[PDB]
Amino acid sequence: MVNPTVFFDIAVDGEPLGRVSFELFADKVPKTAENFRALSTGEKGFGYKGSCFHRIIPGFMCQGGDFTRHNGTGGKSIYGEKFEDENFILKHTGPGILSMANAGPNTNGSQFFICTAKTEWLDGKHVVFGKVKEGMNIVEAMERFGSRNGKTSKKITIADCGQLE
Amino acid sequence: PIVQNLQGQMVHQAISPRTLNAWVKVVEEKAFSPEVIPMFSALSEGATPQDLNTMLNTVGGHQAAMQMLKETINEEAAEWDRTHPPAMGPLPPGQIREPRGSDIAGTTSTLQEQIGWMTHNPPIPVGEIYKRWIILGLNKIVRMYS
Repeated sequence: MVNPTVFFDIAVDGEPLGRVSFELFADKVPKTAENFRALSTGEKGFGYKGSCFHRIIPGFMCQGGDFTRHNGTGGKSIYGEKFEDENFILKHTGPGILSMANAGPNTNGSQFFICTAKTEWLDGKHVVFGKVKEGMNIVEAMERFGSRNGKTSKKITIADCGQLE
Repeated sequence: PIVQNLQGQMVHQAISPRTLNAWVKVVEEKAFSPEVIPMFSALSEGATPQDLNTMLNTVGGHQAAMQMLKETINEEAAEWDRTHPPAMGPLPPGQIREPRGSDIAGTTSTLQEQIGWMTHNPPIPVGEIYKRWIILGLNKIVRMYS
C-alpha cells in the first residue's frame, strides 16, 4: 500500500490503556509520512518507543514525540535535523487528525499532535499528515489526563509502536 | 497607550498628540543631552511599541542618531531571539502567537497584537521590554554627542 499504517500501544503510569492506529498520507506528504513511519518502527535505531505525550490540552489535542528530552524541547527527524513544511494541502478538519508540531515555519522534527476537535486556526501552519484509523476512544481517554496548560496528571507513554497492514 | 481604567482592567487609548509634542520639544531643545533619557521614560508610560515608534519617528532631523538607535534596537532584538527559543506550537484556542524580537520592537507586529499582549492575563510586557532597548540606544547616542 502507498499509505502505511502504524500503531501506538499507550500506557498510563505503565498500565496498558489501548491501541491507536493511524493511516499515514504518504500519497500527499511522502517525506513527512516516512519520517513518522520510520520513527514508529525504530528502524534507524531511535524513535517513539518509550516516549511520552508531554502536553495534552483537553478539547484541543494530545502532543508527543520528543524522544530525546521528554518535554517539548527535543526531538529529531530521520533527516539529520529539522525539515521543511512539505505542504499544507490537508486541513485540521476534526478529531483524529495527526499533524506536525513545530516552533515556526520549516522546523519539523519528531513532535506531533493528535487533534481532538476541529482546529481550523492551525491550517497553513502545521503539516497534516495522517489520521487515526482505530482507537479514537483511546485518544479521548488520553485527554482525561491533560490540563489547560498541557501538563499531564499521569505519565502517558507509547509502550510500543510499529507498523501494521 | 495602555492605561489603567479606574473601574478595573487595562484599556488602550490612542497615542496622545500632547505627550508627543512634549517629547518633540524636549528633543529640539536639548541636543542629546543626558536629561533626555529620564524624560523619555517619563513620557512613555504605558506606551505600546507602536507608540514608542511614533515617538521616535517624529523627531525631525537627527537622522544619524535615529539610525544609530535603530541599529541598537535591531541588535537587541536579534539577541533576544537568540536567547529565547520559540515556544512549541500548536497554539491553543484563544491564544495569540508569542512575540519575537521584531514583534517587541513593533516592526513585525500589529497594534492589535501589541494590544493583546499587553492586556493579556498576565500582561506580556512588550512595551516595557522595548523601552529598555530604546534606553540602551539613547545611552549610546548621549555618549556620542555629549
